Amino acid sequence: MRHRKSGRQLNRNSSHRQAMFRNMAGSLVRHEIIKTTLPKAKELRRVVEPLITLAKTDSVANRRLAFARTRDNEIVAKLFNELGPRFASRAGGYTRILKCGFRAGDNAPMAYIELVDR
Amino acid sequence: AVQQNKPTRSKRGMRRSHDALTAVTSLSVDKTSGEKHLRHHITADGYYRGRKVIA
Amino acid sequence: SNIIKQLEQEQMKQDVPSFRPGDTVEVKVWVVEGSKKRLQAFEGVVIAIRNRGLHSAFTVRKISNGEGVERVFQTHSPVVDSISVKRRGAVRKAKLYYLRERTGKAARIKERLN
Amino acid sequence: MIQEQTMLNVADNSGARRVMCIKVLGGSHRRYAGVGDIIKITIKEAIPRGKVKKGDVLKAVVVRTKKGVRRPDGSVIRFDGNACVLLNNNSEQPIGTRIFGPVTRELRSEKFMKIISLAPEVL
Amino acid sequence: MIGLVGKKVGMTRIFTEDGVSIPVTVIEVEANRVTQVKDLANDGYRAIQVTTGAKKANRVTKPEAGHFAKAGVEAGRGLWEFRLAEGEEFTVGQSISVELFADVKKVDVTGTSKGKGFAGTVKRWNFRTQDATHGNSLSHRVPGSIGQNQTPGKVFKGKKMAGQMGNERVTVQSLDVVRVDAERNLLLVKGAVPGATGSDLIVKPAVK
RNA sequence: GAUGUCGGCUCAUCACAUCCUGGGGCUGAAGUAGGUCCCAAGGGUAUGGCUGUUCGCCAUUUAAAGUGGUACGCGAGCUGGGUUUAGAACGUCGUGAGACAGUUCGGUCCCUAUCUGCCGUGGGCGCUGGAGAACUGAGGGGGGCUGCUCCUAGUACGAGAGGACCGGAGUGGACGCAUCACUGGUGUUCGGGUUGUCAUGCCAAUGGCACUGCCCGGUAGCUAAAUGCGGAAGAGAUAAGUGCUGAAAGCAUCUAAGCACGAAACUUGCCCCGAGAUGAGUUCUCCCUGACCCUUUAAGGGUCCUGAAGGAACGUUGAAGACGACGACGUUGAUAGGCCGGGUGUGUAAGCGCAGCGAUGCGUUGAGCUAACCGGUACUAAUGAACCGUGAGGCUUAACCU
RNA sequence: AAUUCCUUGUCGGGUAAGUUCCGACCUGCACGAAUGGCGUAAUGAUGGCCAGGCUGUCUCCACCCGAGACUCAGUGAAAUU
RNA sequence: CACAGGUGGUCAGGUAGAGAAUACCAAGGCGCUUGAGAGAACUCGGGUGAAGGAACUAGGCAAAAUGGUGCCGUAACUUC
RNA sequence: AGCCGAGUCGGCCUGCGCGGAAGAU
Ligand SMILES: *C(=O)[C@H](CCSC)NC=O
Repeated sequence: MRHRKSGRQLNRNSSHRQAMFRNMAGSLVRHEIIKTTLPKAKELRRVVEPLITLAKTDSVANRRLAFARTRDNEIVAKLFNELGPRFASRAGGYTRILKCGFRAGDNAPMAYIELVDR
Repeated sequence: AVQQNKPTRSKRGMRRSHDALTAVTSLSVDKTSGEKHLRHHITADGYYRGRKVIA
Repeated sequence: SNIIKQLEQEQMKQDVPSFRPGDTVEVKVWVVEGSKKRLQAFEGVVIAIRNRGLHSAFTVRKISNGEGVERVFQTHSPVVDSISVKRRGAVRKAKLYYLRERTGKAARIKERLN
Repeated sequence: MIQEQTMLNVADNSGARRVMCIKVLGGSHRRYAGVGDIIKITIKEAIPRGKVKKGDVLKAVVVRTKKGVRRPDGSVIRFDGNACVLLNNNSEQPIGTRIFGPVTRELRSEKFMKIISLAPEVL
Repeated sequence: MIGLVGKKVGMTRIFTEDGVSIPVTVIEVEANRVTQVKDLANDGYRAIQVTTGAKKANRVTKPEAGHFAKAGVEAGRGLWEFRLAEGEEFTVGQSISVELFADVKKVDVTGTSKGKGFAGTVKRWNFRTQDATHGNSLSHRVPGSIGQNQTPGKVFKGKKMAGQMGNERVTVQSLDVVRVDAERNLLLVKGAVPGATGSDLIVKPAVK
């Protein structure tokens, strides 16, 4: 049974899950639109949106927390200099998912995910 | 565990009576370009619900 | 649930003093022996607290007549008449289960006086 | 929660130090004994010149347990060990003359009033 | 006698002045509205049908709406039925409230239980496990033997095996009525009842 | 041209020559407690020491620890202690190779389920115009055990010692169903301590690897050791048995004609499934009211106009779930994620200042962080359409309206 | 008794309870002196028996982290008859 | 068989360490030639467990437990 | 026979029925 539970396993273990989602958050912030599998896109919202919420207040402590959760100074600088001010007056919902077709190699369903003001 | 008698072609068909595929009911037409697409999916040129999304 | 919250807030006490793990407390409870009622005292160290609204509880440990005893009290029961704080302690943790293996001088607790 | 092979301490001055449970009395297929129940025991360790010897078979009643007792409002009382008091195999009355340590109000019956009266504290 | 339809809210406790704690289940009972009366001449038995709750208009199909409009009552979330005894009468459009249980002492409650899915024999029928060591070979939770030899040469009907467990209708009998509150539409009973938070319940006076 | 043979474990089903509980007749039956026979198969019917043991003896329990059949039930379900291969030794027999229902130490247990059977869960068509709901009950399954204390009463009975029937009330053992308010377990998705080493330029601060590195606490969910409830009372027809009235047979006789009692067995009363019950049942509501042609003239084939009630498909999903199935919702919107406030857990963050030679301590500060929970809020995603389903529903006879 | 059929011989010790174990008796079915007899410190992945510590071996099983089993796309066997 | 097997000689960096043991790295070399989802019974490999502690079993089979350096101290018996 | 008026006692041979009669899907 899995009554009332939250989270996706994705046929991995916890360390691998954490590392992969770190990398993917970095890529989304860098490029502003990426292509991936639908379940992965649905999981990525819960990791990326809280970082943007954190970046609306600028302080040394918040910068250090973002560094702990990303490990990339370029990503930290973009978050605190461009994306917080852009989204200052919006209450959630910074991303958007669009379904595209199926993958040729293995028939996986696919989607684009992007920031809402690209 | 293995059979004792050889099964018949009639039985083969009876078992396969549940294997037929299903076709998509209908497609959708975009309001700006006029292309056909799967419902809730983008088109092959990059439209969705009237707006160009991908270049 | 608003309905259950309302049903629960009409049974709660409003006199409960404030205390922390590591303090010394005394609790007075009702005892019935036949047709008589009286109060009995239980004094000792607080090792655990459960903050759950009408369902709150706390646990007290003492050494009595050469034996160790523990009691788990439900905070809002009318069996409990009064709670009083006799000493204040200085600790770091929220639970103090490691005291079950200590005796005597090794079981002492420093005073806070904040 | 006392079952067969459990070892217990002794809370009276009859001479025994350690005892072992060999049967839970009552009904058929009964599993556990708690505070207030009567069990059958054998003696494993006794002091030199007491009233009982090592190897005897007797009855006893349980007075403290590590699992504890519940109360009508939901409270608990727990102790650090398991202890009992020795009884006579025919009359079911105490053998000793003194009681050591606290006991509980579960014993307040017409059968164990001597224990209640001799105890140093009833919780 | 007739009963009522309600909804499971949750579980709590009541403290008494002597220092006793009574665990309780809280049931919300709004007004039940009569939709149809069935008699001996036209149907062959004696009963009433009731509704309760509310439902959005664009989810009500035309057949259902016509049935409601015949009785002259607002739409609810379902329809239920109760059998009548000698000397009991009701009329269409009438309202029945939780003050019906003012003097009843014990009730029976009926609901749908939580669903566990596909289950093994250890959890479904309380079978005993075999040895975890001493040379056991891949047979730790398996069922064991299921029959005899050439006589009879088959498996008997009704054998206990693994399968779906839960998600069915259950009744629990003879629960004390602890409180009846009519200004807030509440009924408090002692003990646990089947179902999950938010499910439907049927409450009747006790048969034994 | 192969039907695996003792004992144990798991899981069972039937008989009655009845171990316990239920109902009776006789007693060399005063009471308590016993002996013997008749009726009755609903439910129930031990844990250990020794030995490969089935048995058996012994210790301590129980209302009681029944007797037999089912390939001496059960190895394509498990074990391998014993019997029954090849090594080695003792006693005994033989000149010897060797041998002994005599001992002793060691010694490979294979198979992915086609057909029947059994436990669960779907697709098709039928039930006579189509559709959405609520039911009746032919039939089937589950359940059915019992201890101790108190009153009646120290009464009936008895020289005394002892000590009841009948009828009431309470508290337990074993078993079954449900649930998470309380007591607790788990909680590699929440917080903290700390050993070795590598990196982010360096101080300070952080992250990766070593079984989650090793540990200390713990939210939601699941859950027992936790806490609610159950076995009935009533009714019908009876078994062994006990009777009323009454002849055949002027008396007597429970029976031949008539009438009355009588048990956990039978049929109901309690709980669950149930119209594929092809004998395919009933009740309430909703929808469809156009023109032509041909022919072998009929429950006939075709053309134009028309497309209802409702359903299915797709999307956001659930305390529902292997997949199907079942439930909620789709801008006239709280279905999921995010966002705002709270609660819960851990336990006084970073930066700065002060004291001290320093490790560290104190203030700002019950601080910072906080998953699955509670109450709210259209920021993001749930698109207009298209698809399936039709156009008033056969024949004969009867009774009523015209 | 690595030897004893009768046999779980009889007596003592250890356990609440010991056909195995340890010490003795002698009625040796069928021990016995280089196909050696009786003893012996140290050594042994050797046979038998008892204790302390320790535990999911067990009363009686509960939850969790991973790999298959289940669903979609590509390839694609076997014994038997 | 593009097979979890077998096959002699030489070279020997850093931190901690008795060490060519073990952990983390350098130079250098690799992610093992089917994938994507879901989060049932049962099987495989592991982590934790209230109260009891061999009651299991032919048998403590398997698991759990002990574990370093310096110093104090150590019995019957003996071929010393 | 029981407490007055036509039958009543018990042996023999033979036809057909009755008890003696408990088992495992
Ligand atoms: C007799 O000794 C036994 C009979 C075998 S019958 C299948 N064989 C032992 O090897």
